[PDB]
Amino acid sequence: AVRGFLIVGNKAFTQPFSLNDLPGAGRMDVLCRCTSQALFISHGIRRDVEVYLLLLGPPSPPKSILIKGDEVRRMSPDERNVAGHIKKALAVECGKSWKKVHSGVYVSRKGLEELIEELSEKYSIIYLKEDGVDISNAQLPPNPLFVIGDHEGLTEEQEKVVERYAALKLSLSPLSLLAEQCVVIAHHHLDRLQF
Amino acid sequence: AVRGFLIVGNKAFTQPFSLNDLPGAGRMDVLCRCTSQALFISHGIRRDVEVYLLLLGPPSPPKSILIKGDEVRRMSPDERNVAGHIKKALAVECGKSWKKVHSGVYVSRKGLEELIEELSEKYSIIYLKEDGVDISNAQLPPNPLFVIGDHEGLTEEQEKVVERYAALKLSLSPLSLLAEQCVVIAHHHLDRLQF
Repeated sequence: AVRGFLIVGNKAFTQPFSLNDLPGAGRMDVLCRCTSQALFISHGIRRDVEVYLLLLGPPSPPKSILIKGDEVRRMSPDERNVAGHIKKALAVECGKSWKKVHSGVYVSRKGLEELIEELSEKYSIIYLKEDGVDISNAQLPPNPLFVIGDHEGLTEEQEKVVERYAALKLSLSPLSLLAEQCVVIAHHHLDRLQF
Repeated sequence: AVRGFLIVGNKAFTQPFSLNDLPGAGRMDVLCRCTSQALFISHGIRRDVEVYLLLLGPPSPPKSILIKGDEVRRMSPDERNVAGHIKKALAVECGKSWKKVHSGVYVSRKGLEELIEELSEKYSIIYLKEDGVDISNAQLPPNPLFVIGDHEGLTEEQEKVVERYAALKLSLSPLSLLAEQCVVIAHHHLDRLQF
């Protein structure tokens, strides 16, 4: 059983930015919170988790970041710490394939379609949206990857791409929630089944 | 129907602090994350929510902060923004009575005993802890206040204070979660009943 998350940051900056203004770097703060809630519990990191971030803001999009839970060595749940990792990744020259930035953090210039095609080899892709099938009326696959939009949500064209690969489109709440809330609630559903 | 959260920051600083190091201000970042997750959803602020933060760290404890979802303006879900509200509150001279800092944000020198006593007039107090009964084995009231410990949890003495007033002690997950994850899951339980 592995668990994955893909968070799509349409405005998120694609070069180093100020750690003192996360919302100013194309709402990088959203991506920080999703990463933190995907990885951390009280005793430490979920070692079966991977977090994939797609950053489509200026000035050099696309960039993708992979944070591998079983490989991270120095990370804490606060936004500034997570942003420091992202900032380092955005400084690195890279191509189409994953390039290691430091322990458990990789970067590449993969866009949405390349990334979703690759992930579908490892994960069953689940698109989380408010109007999906209720998650409790659904049978979850063993290796879910949850695709989640940012503070604005996926664009129409991006949804068409995701839905080409998505095994399920699922709702987790009667309300429209923050991206990182969907992360927490997804993990909760899975923890109930597992533990 | 109203919803309340009391987050107990046993180490959290009680005077203005540096905004670049939220964990270093006695795990102030935990308090910021819980406040954000208590208040925000994708459309904005939940107007039936109050967040109470109890800060017991140096140099001048106790101090407590009330943020009223129905009144607060100019708040955003990122930690640094919430930190900025707290830092303003921590600068205000106050006594035991709630003193207004700015719209929807009040500060006082109430400790745990005083807060619990006051809160018990408006809310049914629920203590969230990993070893309580599962939230599914309980009927929640229409006016829950959820008491949640910080990074390290409530002391035996503080638990004694809370149990004098608490209706229920409930677990919401088979794992030990971050404090703000408890906030999200508590909201999710209530949302599913309400909406």
